[PDB]
Amino acid sequence: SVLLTERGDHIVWINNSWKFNSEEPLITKLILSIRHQLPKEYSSELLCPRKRKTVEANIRDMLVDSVETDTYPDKLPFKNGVLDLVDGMFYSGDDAKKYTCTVSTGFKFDDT
Amino acid sequence: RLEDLVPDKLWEPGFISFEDAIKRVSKIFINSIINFNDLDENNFTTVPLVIDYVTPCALCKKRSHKHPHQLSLENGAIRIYKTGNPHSCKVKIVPLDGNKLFNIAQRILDTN
Amino acid sequence: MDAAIRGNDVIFVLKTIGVPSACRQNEDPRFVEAFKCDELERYIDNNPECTLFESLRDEEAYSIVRIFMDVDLDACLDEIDYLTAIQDFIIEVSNCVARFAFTECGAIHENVIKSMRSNFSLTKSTNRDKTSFHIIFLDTYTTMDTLIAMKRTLLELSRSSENPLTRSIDTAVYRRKTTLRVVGTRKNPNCDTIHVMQPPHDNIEDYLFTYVDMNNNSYYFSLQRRLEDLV
Amino acid sequence: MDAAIRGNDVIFVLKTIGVPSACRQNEDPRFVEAFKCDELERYIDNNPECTLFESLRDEEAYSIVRIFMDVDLDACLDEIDYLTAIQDFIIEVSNCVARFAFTECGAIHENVIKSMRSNFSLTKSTNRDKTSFHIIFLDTYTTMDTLIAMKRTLLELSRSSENPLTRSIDTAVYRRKTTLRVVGTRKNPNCDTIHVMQPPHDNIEDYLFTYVDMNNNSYYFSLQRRLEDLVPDKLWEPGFISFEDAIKRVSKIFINSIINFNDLDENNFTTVPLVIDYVTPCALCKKRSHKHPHQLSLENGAIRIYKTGNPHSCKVKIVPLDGNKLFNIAQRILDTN
Amino acid sequence: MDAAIRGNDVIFVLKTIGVPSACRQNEDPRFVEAFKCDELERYIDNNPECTLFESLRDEEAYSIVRIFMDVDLDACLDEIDYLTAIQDFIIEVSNCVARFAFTECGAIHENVI
Ligand SMILES: Nc1ncnc2c1ncn2[C@@H]1O[C@H](COP(=O)(O)OP(=O)(O)OP(=O)(O)O)[C@@H](O)[C@H]1O
Repeated sequence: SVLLTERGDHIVWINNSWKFNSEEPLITKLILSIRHQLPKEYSSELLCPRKRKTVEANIRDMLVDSVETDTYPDKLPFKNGVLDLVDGMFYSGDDAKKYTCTVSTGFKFDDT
Repeated sequence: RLEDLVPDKLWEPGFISFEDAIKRVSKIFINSIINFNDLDENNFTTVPLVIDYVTPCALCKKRSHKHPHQLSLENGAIRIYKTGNPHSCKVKIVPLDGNKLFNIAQRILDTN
Repeated sequence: MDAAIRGNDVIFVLKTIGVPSACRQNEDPRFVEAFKCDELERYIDNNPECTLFESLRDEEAYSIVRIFMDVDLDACLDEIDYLTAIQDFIIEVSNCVARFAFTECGAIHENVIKSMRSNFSLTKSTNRDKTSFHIIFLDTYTTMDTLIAMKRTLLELSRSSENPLTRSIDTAVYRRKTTLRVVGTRKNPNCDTIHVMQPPHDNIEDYLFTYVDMNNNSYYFSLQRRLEDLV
Repeated sequence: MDAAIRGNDVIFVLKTIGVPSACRQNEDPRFVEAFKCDELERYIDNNPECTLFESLRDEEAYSIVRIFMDVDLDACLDEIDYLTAIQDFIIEVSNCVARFAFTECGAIHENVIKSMRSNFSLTKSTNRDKTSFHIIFLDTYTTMDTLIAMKRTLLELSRSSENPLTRSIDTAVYRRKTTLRVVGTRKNPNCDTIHVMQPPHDNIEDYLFTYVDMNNNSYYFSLQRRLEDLVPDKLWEPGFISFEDAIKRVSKIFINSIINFNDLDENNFTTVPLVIDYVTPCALCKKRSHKHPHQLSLENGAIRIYKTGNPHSCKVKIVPLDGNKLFNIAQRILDTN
Repeated sequence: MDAAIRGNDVIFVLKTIGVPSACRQNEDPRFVEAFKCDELERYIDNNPECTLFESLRDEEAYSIVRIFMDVDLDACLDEIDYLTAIQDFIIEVSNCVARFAFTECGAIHENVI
């Protein structure tokens, strides 16, 4: 979910978008959003702000190798997913995540 | 099996340790419990607590009580009620879910 | 948005808990019947011992139901604390539903708050040992699918409070094709406890959550997404 | 006390947690054992995982104990700074105990305050998950009964204090036949966290609240009356707000005028109905008039304003009294404009 | 179906109501003890004022137990009315277990009674 870019910034994955901020780290937001997908005995430790800061600090010391972004030249990224161009299908969530798309059109995609 | 019977137990994971839960209960009764050594994780809902009334009861503000109190577990909270005449003493509830300030933040964000 | 969807004056009731599904679809008079507001009163008067279980007639045709909750606290509460408890109960409940109606339902927050705290109908059990009631918000209309989705956040609220009334919220009633006991009837032929109305509401039209009557002060909201994309 | 009747130097040690009371009186060697300072040390060394729980021999025999206290440094605060907390902690704790001594014990305030701030001992739990350490002042001796009476005063301090340490005081340890874990031993045969000593004190005879050795530079005091004579405080709970500030807030809510404002004092405000006339519609129910007047009631630290007769006819308003100490300071500073 | 579910002749008794959780697992002889039927009779006779409490030793392993009921009537009742009350109580309770067994457990209703 968290990745390191070549320029030294950290990109996170929330709201189905590879958003990133150099001034406001969204790692704590991601932790508090993902707290629902853990066993019941692990959730209670994700409430103290001190504990979330500790988790963020522990995460920051594990990203060693850089990752390059925007490698796929036939994908159009929207705000709520990436629309493929080979067959016209549109992905969202975890599907439109392996393609590390940074920029976006700025508006949501409505299939109707 | 139990999965189709009820998704409920007497102490589910995620709850605090039993000793901590009793410690919270012990601080509500300002006086000292006499038969404290009769409590464990398996009979605390049946053993009546015989409080010693040196100071007025912290719950009903009365000088003394006729009958011992008794714990009960409902919806993840140890309700404290008095046996005998139920209207003599009011009702106090001991939460055991998690952080309180997190609840404050949730309920302040709730009002929009 | 035709005429028939802005009104529902037909009541579908049961007569015994645990009616098998086969009897329900066949709609045999022996177990299920249709009723009106006036006819329901006559039936209760003529049968001072009968048992009825209000429920939805058809799901996919009409999901429009009022907002209702159930409370069951196994402890008596004195009058002054009961009043104080019900003030905090409404403030927390009205806010929590309004937040959900604004974040995942695309509705306006303040309209929901005003429509709930203004006119609400409260019942009262005849039992003395425990305090139970059925709070039905009179001017808040939504689909049953919304209540099913709302079940999670309501459960979190009930487990995260200190007020005894809001902590004893029955969150298990919110399911598919639910049943709510009508006021003035027993639960089984062996029980002796019934629910009684409260002032200022006297008409029985204010205690059936299937009665839909969209007036000038009512509000409507529901999900834009469906229950299959919400994995 | 003096020295002639200083038998309170032995150590009653309990082996298991939750020892049945039917065996303590019989003094079963499998549960209890008498020891001295030197023998206790050797018994600790030869058994590495032994658990010992220090306790009193008999209440009616030797009730004099050291003033001992427990603090559980916990919660999620990032400012966990140790030294300034402990030194500040020993200040307010010192004041209230001396203040209680001069009120209900007839002891010199400066003599008590000098002895307790002079010398003290301190331990520490190595468990990083939550910190919990005992504090034992050495040169303050008193009976156990006054500690039970002081329980209410200590709890009130914890609610309206500044430091997290004094906010999380554990007053439940003051009871009949209290048990304090000896330094350097486990709690249960499974957990490995033990209480480690702190410098410069090292010997064990200063880490026990039963080992009493009154030298010439010590102070002693106790209760004068008997324990079964305490009278509770008045309806007001000295610790929050002066009486006149509470009523003016109450009068602020009522738009009308209190005809019987004057007859309310620090003791009759919970029984005198507030007979108010309604020149304007009632500030609570927005109604013309009412059949019965309003009353006051103090529960949990608030004033519940309601009306008798048919309480469901009028809504219930709650008046708070904050309860903090520095917030009153801020309110007063902003008052002066 | 094996011997373990066809046989259980070990008895686990307590020594004080409310044993600590940290001591029951380690099976400290000062709080708990496992006994056989013959040795149990000797122990209760050995100690004039012992206090035992029977319990299940391992729940998830051997969950098979008999049927038991407890009655606590705080009112003096004469022997003749005691005799006539006990059978109708037995008649009633046997109907309760049999009714559920045929409804939810699938047991033979007449064989239950
Ligand atoms: N109300 C009470 N009545 C009787 N015993 C009590 C009561 N409250 C606490 N105790 C006893 O006090 C002991 C304190 O154990 P606890 O888990 O708090 O240890 P701790 O945090 O390491 O600190 P310490 O043992 O020094 O208090 C409990 O194990 C129990 O035996």
